[PDB]
Amino acid sequence: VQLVESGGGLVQPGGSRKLSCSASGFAFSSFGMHWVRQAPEKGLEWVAYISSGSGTIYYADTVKGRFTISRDDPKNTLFLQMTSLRSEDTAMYYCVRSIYYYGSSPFDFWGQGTTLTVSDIVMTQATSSVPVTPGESVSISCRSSKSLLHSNGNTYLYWFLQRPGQSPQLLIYRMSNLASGVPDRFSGSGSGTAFTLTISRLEAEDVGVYYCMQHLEYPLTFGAGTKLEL
Amino acid sequence: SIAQARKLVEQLKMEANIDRIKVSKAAADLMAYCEAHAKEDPLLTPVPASENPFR
Amino acid sequence: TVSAEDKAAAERSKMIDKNLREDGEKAAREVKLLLLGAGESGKNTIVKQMKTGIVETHFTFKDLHFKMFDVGAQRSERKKWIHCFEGVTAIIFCVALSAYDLVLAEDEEMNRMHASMKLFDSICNNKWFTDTSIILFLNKKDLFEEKITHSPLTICFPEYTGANKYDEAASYIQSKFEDLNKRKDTKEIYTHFTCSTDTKNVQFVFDAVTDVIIKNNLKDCGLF
Amino acid sequence: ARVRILISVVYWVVCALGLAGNLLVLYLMKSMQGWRKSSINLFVTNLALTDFQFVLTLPFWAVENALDFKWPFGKAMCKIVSMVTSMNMYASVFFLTAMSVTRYHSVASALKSHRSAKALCVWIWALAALASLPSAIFSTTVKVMGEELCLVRFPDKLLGRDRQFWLGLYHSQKVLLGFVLPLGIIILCYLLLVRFIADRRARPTGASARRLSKVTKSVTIVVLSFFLCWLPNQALTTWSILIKFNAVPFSQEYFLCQVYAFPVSVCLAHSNSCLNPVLYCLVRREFRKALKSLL
Amino acid sequence: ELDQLRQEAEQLKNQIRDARKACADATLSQITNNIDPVGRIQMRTRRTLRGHLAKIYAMHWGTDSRLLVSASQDGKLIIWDSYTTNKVHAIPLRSSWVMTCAYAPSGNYVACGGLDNICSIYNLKTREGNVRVSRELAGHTGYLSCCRFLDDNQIVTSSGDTTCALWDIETGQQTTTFTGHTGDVMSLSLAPDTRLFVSGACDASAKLWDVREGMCRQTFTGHESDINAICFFPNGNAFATGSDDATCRLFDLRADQELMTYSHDNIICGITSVSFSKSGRLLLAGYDDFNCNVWDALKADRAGVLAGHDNRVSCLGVTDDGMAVATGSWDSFLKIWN
Ligand SMILES: CCc1cc(O)cc2c(/C=N/NC(=N)NCCc3ccc(Cl)cc3)c[nH]c12
Repeated sequence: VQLVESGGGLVQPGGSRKLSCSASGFAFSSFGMHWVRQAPEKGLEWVAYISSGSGTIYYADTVKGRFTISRDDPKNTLFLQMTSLRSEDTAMYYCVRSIYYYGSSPFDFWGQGTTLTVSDIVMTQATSSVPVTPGESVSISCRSSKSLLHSNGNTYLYWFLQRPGQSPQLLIYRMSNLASGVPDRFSGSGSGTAFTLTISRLEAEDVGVYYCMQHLEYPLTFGAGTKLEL
Repeated sequence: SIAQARKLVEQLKMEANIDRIKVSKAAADLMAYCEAHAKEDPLLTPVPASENPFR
Repeated sequence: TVSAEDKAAAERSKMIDKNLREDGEKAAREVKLLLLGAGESGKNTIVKQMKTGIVETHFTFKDLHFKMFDVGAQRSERKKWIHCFEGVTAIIFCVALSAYDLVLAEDEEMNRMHASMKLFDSICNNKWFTDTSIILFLNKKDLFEEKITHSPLTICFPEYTGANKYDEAASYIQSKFEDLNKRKDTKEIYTHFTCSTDTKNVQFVFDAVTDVIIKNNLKDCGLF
Repeated sequence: ARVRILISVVYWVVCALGLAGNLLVLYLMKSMQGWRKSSINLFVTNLALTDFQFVLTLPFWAVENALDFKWPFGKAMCKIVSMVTSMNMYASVFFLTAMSVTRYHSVASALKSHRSAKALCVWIWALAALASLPSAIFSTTVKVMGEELCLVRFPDKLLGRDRQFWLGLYHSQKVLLGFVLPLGIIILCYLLLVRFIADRRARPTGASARRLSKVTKSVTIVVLSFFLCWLPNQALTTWSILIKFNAVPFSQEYFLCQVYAFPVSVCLAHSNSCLNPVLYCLVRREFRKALKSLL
Repeated sequence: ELDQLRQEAEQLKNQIRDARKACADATLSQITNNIDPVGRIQMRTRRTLRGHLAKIYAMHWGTDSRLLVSASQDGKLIIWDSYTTNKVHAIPLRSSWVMTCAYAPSGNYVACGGLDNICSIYNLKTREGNVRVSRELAGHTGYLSCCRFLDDNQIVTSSGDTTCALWDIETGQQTTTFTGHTGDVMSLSLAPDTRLFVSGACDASAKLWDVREGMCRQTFTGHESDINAICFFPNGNAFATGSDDATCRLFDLRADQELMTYSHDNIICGITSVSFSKSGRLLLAGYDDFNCNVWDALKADRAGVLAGHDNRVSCLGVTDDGMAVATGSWDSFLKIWN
């Protein structure tokens, strides 16, 4: 499974470019696709969404009227055509796949990333950084505004880790459910409004920035981002 | 048919040597299972409405 | 009242429903046949002419897609799986004409034609095939021609008048196989005599299944 | 004199029969959920509800004629009653012809199907509503001698109150679009079915001859049912048309027919609303099994 | 020793009959005739799982009592969501003559088979996103009638070759072959401890097998015709049978004889499915007369009738928590009854 994405670069202000994401390993024709961008210094923010058998397309309020998302399943490629690129669009764009059948793991695989240089439930991660040491238990806390619990028992919070020079990877899809290739030393525990992540033992790959994303409806706001440092 | 007959008689003689128990004790065991789990059987005893996932 | 993931699950379910109904529409347009026989009959010739369980055969003839479910490798009981074929357009039943005098070796001295007759009686009067037409093939008619002279039909049918003509013994065999049908006006049996060749058995099955399709459509419309 | 109560009793009996049969048909169709992906079943359901309403709008005319051609309540429930009657009698015949055309399509393209319906239903309904609109917008009931009538175009607004426009064509379009055209389409379709199945017939005994005899019996009983139910009333209506355009055989003929056969003709024409459900959803074995199971 | 072995066989059969007669001190409805016959329950339909286009032949619940798999003679195998009537997967089978299906206890694999004499195992949790067949088990000379997952890597299959078998899924091989039946084997049931399984066959007999040693432990008779369905009581000490003679029966292992016979004069149609409740009080038996008779186990009272289906009920199952019952019939419909 790999999602390599191309496009993006030095775009003149008030311009337009198309970002292309190519999928090879998996069955792209049966997965929803999210576009998630991340400013060079700021955190993550959701920028688009298309679904399998495209009938549900959702945009962020920031780029709603001037961005569009397009997919062509036969060639297994995801597209994003943006228009009138204002300067606040300088970010590293990521492609993330998802599926929503019962007991699925949405936001499981993320893409490589594309750089762009142009010249709602509130998620709060108050702690920007933490001095962490090898082989100790650490815990990350994330706060919400509206309750993420739903009448059907779900709790739509997603935990990611962004390694220094790497793309984010899913650790916890629900508030309490692990992922495929993730070590069992990560755990998740939340409540109506308060949410916490736990790591039993810090390792040589656990350093990075941790983020929390809501999925109650579709604003998909990410949090500020806790950055563990050793 | 000698081998088949030998296998059949061996199977029957293995059947014979079984330490059985009285039928009444067995029936008592099944009843004890029934009224030991009866309160948690939603098909037999209907579940309250705001606990049923099918309403 | 339900979350976004529930909405997307519903969308996936709707896509599955559309694919399922498309597949069903494709399947309901394709004609199904069940091949039965005595093994020694021309089941193999019939299947090879069209081109460890069910050997299901596909062929296309005049824009009708055909499926032929060649059971017979099943040594198990037919009563426990014959209802799964309830709904085939027609049953193709193959019996060898060169079996009245051919070795009485069904079990140990049973005439082959008698075995074929009881098999045909079982299939024709089965409760799953009350309205299922039967395409009866009377194969190996050439050996019938060059074996009537050597041996009379009285060994299998002593009630026969003794008229050992080719087109009287074959007619008698056909008549005795028709007479096993205990319920007419609800089932038609199409017997076939052309040659030991191709291009005609396939067309014969095509004609029989066209008649069955017309009858099914009339019954669906309620006229018949 | 004493026959008015008998005619009212006939109206009530046919109303009860239509209600019962159509409720049974609708319940059986609802139980057979999914419509079997067949065009004929949707048409049958539409026709069943149409003639259910057509036979439910009967007690109004029953009580109207029981008062010796008198309109009890002259209000918007003359607009509405005329609307429902003149829309149901059109949708009934139009779905009845839809039956014939869809049966012809199924039988002719039988093996072609092995190698829109809602749109047609709503088109039939829209044409029925368009044809019934005049009956509901130009009724204009008028008081005469202390008693009113749910009649049509009493005032002489334009081009004569008895000439072509303004009640010279209102119930001749009925003849030309509820009897003459539907019957022609139905007979053409069923003749084409008999012709199509005749080639296949030409073993014949028990397979072809018996099947063709059964098919011709069915496509004969259907057309005979329609023609016999809708012949007397449309014949009286065309007598009215011919006596209002040119002919004047009033003496002891038109008055007698209007006072004797018109309620009988109307109840016989409404009897189609109970003969259609049986012929189209009862004699079929698939619904027969469901009825037997639900009995 | 030509007929001496045979004579020893009949003498041993007579000895077993005498030993079985010695155990039955009294009938069941003489020691259970003091407790109330709880029932009179109709369980109206709550969900209707439409989507199939042919006869439904087998269904199996998931261990979460939320997902269930269904097999139908259209080359389809659907994992539903009984809570919201959603479809999670739709597997296109190579062979459309499926009349058994299974759901792995872990929820990762689904088994399938039928008149192809091959048990097909599907991977539901692949990374590529599509459900794909893992391995096609092929060692049987007759139609597969039942497959139940021993574990994530082991399966048990019953075939119409008078033989049940146990497989190692990773190697796809006969780990042990269970022979000893005279007619075709129609149904299986694995004990909760997963150490024994009963198999009812067309020879009007049902036997108990040990999965490890690979030999029969007990043999049960009493029916007049083919045994169609079988299932374990929740304790694993008893099991219920269902025959194409309009009669159900309940056998208990320690007594090694029948205890109760579920029959009536007005039922002449046989049985296609038998399942037990959470406490094992309800013997839900799918009969051939278009309905599922909810029997009482401790007595023979027909507590309830699930008359929803308009064609023959082929499969029914009870959730692991006993919340729902899902009957499937030849009308291409699944109904969740609560
Ligand atoms: C069977 C379908 C059908 C067609 C039709 O043209 C009239 C009627 C009908 C009659 N109700 N009275 C109304 N609607 N206006 C009455 C129009 C009228 C009739 C005769 C005379 Cl002398 C004066 C005025 C009940 N069923 C009908």
